[PDB]
Amino acid sequence: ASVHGTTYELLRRQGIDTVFGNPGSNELPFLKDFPEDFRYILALQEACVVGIADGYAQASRKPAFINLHSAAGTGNAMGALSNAWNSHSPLIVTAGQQTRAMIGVEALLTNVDAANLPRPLVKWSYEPASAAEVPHAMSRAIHMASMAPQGPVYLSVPYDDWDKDADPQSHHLFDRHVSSSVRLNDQDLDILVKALNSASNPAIVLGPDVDAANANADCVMLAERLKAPVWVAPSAPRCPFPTRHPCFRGLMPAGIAAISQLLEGHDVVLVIGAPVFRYHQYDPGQYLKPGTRLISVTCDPLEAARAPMGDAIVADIGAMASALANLVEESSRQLPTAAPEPAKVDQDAGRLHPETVFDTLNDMAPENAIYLNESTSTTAQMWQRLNMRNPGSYYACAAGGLGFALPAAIGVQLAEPERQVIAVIGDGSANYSISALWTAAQYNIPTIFVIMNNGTYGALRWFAGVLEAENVPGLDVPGIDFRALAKGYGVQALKADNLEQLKGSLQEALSAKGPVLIEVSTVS
Amino acid sequence: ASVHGTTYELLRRQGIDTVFGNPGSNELPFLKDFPEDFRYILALQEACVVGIADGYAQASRKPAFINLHSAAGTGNAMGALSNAWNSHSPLIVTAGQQTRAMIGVEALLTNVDAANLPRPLVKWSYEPASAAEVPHAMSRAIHMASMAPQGPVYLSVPYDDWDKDADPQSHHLFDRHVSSSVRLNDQDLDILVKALNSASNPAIVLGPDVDAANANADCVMLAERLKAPVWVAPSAPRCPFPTRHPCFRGLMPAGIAAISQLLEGHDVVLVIGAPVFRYHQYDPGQYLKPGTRLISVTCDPLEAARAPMGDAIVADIGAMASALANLVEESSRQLPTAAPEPAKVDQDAGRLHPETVFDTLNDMAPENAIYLNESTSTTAQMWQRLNMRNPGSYYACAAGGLGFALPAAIGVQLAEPERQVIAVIGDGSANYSISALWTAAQYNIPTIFVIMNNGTYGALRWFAGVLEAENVPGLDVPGIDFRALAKGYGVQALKADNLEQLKGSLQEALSAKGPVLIEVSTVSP
Amino acid sequence: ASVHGTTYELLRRQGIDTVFGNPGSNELPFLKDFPEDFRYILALQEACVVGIADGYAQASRKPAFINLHSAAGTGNAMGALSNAWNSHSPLIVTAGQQTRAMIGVEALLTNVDAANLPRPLVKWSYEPASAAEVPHAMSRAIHMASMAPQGPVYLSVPYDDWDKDADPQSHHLFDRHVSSSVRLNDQDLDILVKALNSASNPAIVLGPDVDAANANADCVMLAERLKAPVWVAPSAPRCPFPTRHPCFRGLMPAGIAAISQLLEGHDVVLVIGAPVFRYHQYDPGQYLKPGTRLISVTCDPLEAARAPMGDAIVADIGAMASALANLVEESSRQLPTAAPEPAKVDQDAGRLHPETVFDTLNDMAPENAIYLNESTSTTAQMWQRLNMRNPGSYYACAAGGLGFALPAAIGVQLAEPERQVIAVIGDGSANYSISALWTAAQYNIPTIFVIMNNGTYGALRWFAGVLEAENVPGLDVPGIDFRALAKGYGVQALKADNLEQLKGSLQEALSAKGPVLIEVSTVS
Ligand SMILES: Cc1ncc(C[n+]2csc(CCOP(=O)(O)OP(=O)(O)O)c2C)c(N)n1
Ligand SMILES: Cc1ncc(C[n+]2csc(CCOP(=O)(O)OP(=O)(O)O)c2C)c(N)n1
Ligand SMILES: Cc1ncc(C[n+]2csc(CCOP(=O)(O)OP(=O)(O)O)c2C)c(N)n1
Ligand SMILES: [Ca+2]
Ligand SMILES: [Ca+2]
Ligand SMILES: [Ca+2]
Ligand SMILES: [Mg+2]
Repeated sequence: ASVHGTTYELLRRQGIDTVFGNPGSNELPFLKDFPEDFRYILALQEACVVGIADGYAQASRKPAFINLHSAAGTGNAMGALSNAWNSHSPLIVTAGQQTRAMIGVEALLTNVDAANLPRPLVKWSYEPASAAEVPHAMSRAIHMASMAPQGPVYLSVPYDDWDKDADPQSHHLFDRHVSSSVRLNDQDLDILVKALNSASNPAIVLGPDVDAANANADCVMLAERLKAPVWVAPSAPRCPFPTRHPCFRGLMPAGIAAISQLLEGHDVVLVIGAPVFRYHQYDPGQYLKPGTRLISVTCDPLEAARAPMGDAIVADIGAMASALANLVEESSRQLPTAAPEPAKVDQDAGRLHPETVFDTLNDMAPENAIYLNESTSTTAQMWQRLNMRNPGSYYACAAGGLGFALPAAIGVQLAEPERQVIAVIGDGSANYSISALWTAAQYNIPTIFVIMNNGTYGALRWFAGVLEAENVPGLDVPGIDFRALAKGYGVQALKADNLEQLKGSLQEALSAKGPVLIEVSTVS
Repeated sequence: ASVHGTTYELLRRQGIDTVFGNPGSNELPFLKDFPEDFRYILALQEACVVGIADGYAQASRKPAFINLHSAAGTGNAMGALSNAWNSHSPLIVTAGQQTRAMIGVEALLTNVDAANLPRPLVKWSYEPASAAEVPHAMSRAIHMASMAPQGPVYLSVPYDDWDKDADPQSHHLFDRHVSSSVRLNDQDLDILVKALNSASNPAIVLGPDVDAANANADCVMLAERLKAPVWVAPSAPRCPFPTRHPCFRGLMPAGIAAISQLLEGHDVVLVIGAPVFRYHQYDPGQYLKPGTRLISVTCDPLEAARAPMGDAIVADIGAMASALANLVEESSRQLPTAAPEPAKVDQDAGRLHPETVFDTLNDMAPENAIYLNESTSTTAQMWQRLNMRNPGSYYACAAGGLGFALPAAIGVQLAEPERQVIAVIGDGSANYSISALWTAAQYNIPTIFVIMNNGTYGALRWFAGVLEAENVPGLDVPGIDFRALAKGYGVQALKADNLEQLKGSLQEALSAKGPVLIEVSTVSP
Repeated sequence: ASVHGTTYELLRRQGIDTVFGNPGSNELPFLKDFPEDFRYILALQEACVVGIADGYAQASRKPAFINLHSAAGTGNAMGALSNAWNSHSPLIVTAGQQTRAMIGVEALLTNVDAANLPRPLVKWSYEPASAAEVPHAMSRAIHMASMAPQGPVYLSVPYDDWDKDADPQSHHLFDRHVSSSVRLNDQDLDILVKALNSASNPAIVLGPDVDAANANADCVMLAERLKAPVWVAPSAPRCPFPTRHPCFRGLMPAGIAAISQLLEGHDVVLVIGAPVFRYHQYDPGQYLKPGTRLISVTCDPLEAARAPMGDAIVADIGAMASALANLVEESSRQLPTAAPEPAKVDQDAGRLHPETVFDTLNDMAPENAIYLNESTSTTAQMWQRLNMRNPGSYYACAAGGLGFALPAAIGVQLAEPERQVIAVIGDGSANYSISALWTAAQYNIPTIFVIMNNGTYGALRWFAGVLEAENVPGLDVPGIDFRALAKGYGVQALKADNLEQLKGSLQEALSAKGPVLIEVSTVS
């Protein structure tokens, strides 16, 4: 059989049946005779390709397969790869290389030093030394992406390899099962469980790997047993806990001092599936107060090594959450009281306050809606105001790289055609991957895009205000017509200048047949 | 003085007065107190930032300075950087890093292993070990970008460094003059000149570094003296020669066999300012036919090393072109035989043949117009049908990475406000960096964008055919309304469905005072 | 406190008390005021420094701390690092950098692009962005080296950092405990155990990570329960099983076809703590023969991904071995019968056959002796003739890089003062790290070095025969006097041109209280 045929067999055997791509000549010999059982999702720029794939992978909890064009295409996607690294997204990124005979002379489209291009943003990066090695290399990519801690990988393939003969011993690859579903040994796990049982005032902090593992329900049981308040770790890329459950306490501020203060008085803090911690703002202070001990369960050795405090256990989040939830004692302590619902903010007939927008989404959106956040200046409000009962309900750019949410929302909606996806996106952020709108239109993926238009890079303006930095250029983005941009790519567009228009647009969008963009006039 | 003050002084003293950027929090400490003698050019996505800066650098023939946001911003620009590497564009790329106190924990926005991120697409990548070193690092970046062979460099700076004290000895950096304007020693140069004078049937091949060096006029004189046919090297990022001058033979096809055939019978082939060669399609054959020797003059040791044939000389293209032009003897040989005229393809009343588009542009555009090309299936015809007689009249993505021409056209037009820029871009290519349109509107940069809309990735459909490849997905791009995209970003838009609308649209565009986009309905392949 | 004092405090708190180094001016600010609770072990060249630390780490089963001089010193050690990578040795490699103020001008002894220098042979490689970060970076280094899969790490430190003020919050690093002692979840472990219980003809293959984990005894119990033959995986850097135990079947040949033939008719092959597989010679064929299924337990995701056949589980070897050993049922099958004793080779009164050397060693050496192998051409014979009953009894260069055995034997002897270390090295290999001898002399480390002098690169000469390769230069190394070399570095030296002198030299050597080298005239 050919490398071509063997590789598609390996993919399908390993559960992959979709290719997210933007095509090129180095990739045609891979894409020719495209298997009918495979689906190809085209996007018009590679940041969009990767972002869609990323949303798909994250929501589906399985690897996604990407096909890019040489160095230029790979390059266009490297911002998106920065997010994917930080979210542990299992992405198999393949790029076409020139024919081996023309690599030496560096003909046009030659990916020079190809494996180094995507570093340091990939778990594994590789170009095979012969055509017959390609299926084995593809097998390595699949598993490296899929093993804890999950993340993106890179495979570069000379386009003349595909038509060559595959090693018949490659059949050994098709059905390999590789597991990293592991948990702490019995002896040490017992020691951990006793420490949890003995805590007089425990707290739990959850990160994105909990939602990726679908460990949310186990985490709920664990919290209910320990009678423990539950926080989301800072700079949250996903939502790992029902936000109206009694133990929930919200999103932790991304600051060193703020967090040690929040945790003051808690004798044991159990962190699951988070870096410790993804701080952001300068907020110097104590990592922890005396009296607080921290214990981290992470799937990522890199996270365990760099935590500035606490003990760490490196293991699968699914396996560990389930074990803990089922082993700890039911504490007789009082179950935490649910946090008070957010207070309504006075809204005039002027421009919308973000608080108003989120309140209104909460009232109108389905219970199983999925939200995406690319409105940096309104994240705190969004966390306080949306009731997210179910797993897989929130995605935001894990590395802070703009250009994630608009394409990722399309990927998520493809992964979950039964759950209404709603992407809330700043006017500044909307532009980075604006062409992804075309894929929603073309593939009939009915994502709803809510553009928060305040004419500025608002978070930046605020920060500038905090540093008392004057004469900063480039903070204002006037003069974009988002309804026209939507029409450009074939997506239905609506506008909302006040709350009542917001209500009507959301009503129309929820019921519309295709994707819908709503441009919302908000206050800076 | 602060690192901030010292850095800005270094920059102005080294001739930089423009920052192309898309700002972020790590860069705020650098952008604050923005000096009145600098201008900032904002663009909405980093591929656009770098593309605009790239066009500006190439047309102005001077380094351009860029400021991006950490890893994500840098990442978003790495396609553009791929082109800049191949074009030898002198781009100084700076990106903000987390405050040093928070790098260890890898706080959000931390550029991990920052210097490795843009490798291998940069001549130099670095993060300084202390705040006081920033100015020195910046100086290294300026000179690494500017020395032959020019190209992009990268510097990562922790945002807390800017307010720190700068080494007082930094002042020695301000007026540093570094030169690589060098040519072959007299002895060996004379041997080269003798070889040219002795050749019975010399041929000249010119690459983009000729136009970068503004050596075009010197190459014209060289070609005339030797009465030599002049090619442009394949996959041309620039135009190094007047395309209707009698020596001009055309753009070489990017094929090994094709090129060796074109050079058949030429005893000495002189290549100047090109890789040998930037082939593309698979065209197996001889690199050179027997009886033909090749001598390459390149500014780039990497090009000299990888050439599969020929002698090479690594030197400044400007200095070598000038010396050779003035040293070689005047041959009494006959000039090359006149090239035929391109056919006027019959045009019905419907969608436009690209040949029609190019013939019309060439009839209506000013003699000093500057074209950009990201209409990939139409390149051959474009080169056959446009008379480009002046230096700096053509730019195309040097690494074949789409998303170059649209922003680059804005930067070129910014660099040359007296010459009308006309960017010819396929409907597929138009999307990669569509948001650059906003920069043209906001700063009122009057670039003309001609979108060739055939509804497909035409060059890919063609290659799929040649390869006889069936059931290739993803080659069609229906359903994009470029007039609405234009409106979206505040750019005037026109539509041209036939020849008469094309003429009328171009006439209005050429008169217009701001940027203008024309969507042209072209024939489908 | 200073970065210096805070860093030594971290070191001691994390169990480190020994520094293996070859000093330089960038390192003097670190080495000054050397704590009284630490010892420094000097060697004269950096490949020796690392080899010795490597032997020490592997034997002690704990990380080893190393301090080298900038780029040149690091560079001299990079062959030693190749071996340490392949053996998963937990080595913390520190190197001094120029003072921060001079790095930009690239003063002499600046380590340029320092973190890239030891790539790709280290798990983590880093230069801190500030002095106050050094302790934290050291903590990262300690934990990245020590987490499964263990391996070498690199940390570069500008020499001016040590006298600067530390971060007061560094104290949170001192007592961090980081575990990767994990095993497969109960449900999937039960499935694995069932497969093993149900197999009709199992086989077990053990690699070096078994010996690293001190899982040998659990593996013995597992083999005994399952009544299964036990191989050692090819290219063995350690001995994971008692070699005269009845299940033991020896070292597998390092070939694809040789291995599938060995495993033919074994329905389930369980591999533990080995790559799958470290083949060497070209020996094309089937990875497995039909009817064999393979299950790999590895501590290393990179091993699991690259196996061309079988299933894998990525987990701690110690935890998994112990679990399986205690869960599997006692098979009714008959316990495998021990391998026949090695036949005595005809030995005349001249130069020694290697077979004769090993029998003599085996007959004279103490039961708890530890051997090291750097005699490539006699590896097979060695495994068959040395009775090794105990764990930690064998070390050979895991990446095949010469220069390991001599210094590593010194490290091992330092780690195991009550066990006699005997290094068997070829006259060719002896030279690569000859100066390590001095360290043994200076610290009175009583290793025994047996040099097998045949005046040629025997393995190469042989290979050349199988390649039918004529006119290969550089295969012969005549004219080396190893006794004078030993004397050169202060080590007592003996000779053995025949069996009789071999016996007497060995008796002397074993009695010796200091190091002893024995030059032995072997055939070929
Ligand atoms: C790819 C990328 N480029 C630049 C930045 C820097 N940055 C972070 S937030 C921000 C402003 C976002 O604007 P908008 O989407 O309007 O959100 P708002 O602040 O207005 O709520 C910018 C420019 C980034 N994080 N990622
Ligand atoms: C960033 C990037 N992505 C993908 C490609 C592969 N590619 C090269 S030409 C081409 C088609 C371009 O189509 P269009 O711009 O419409 O011009 P046409 O081919 O129709 O003349 C594609 C997809 C590329 N060169 N660069
Ligand atoms: C650092 C290094 N250099 C070169 C080699 C290649 N090599 C492997 S074995 C060998 C010869 C070893 O001979 P000797 O140590 O005398 O033992 P013999 O082969 O004679 O049994 C060589 C050169 C290597 N493995 N490592
Ligand atoms: Ca905004
Ligand atoms: Ca097209
Ligand atoms: Ca030998
Ligand atoms: Mg890189």
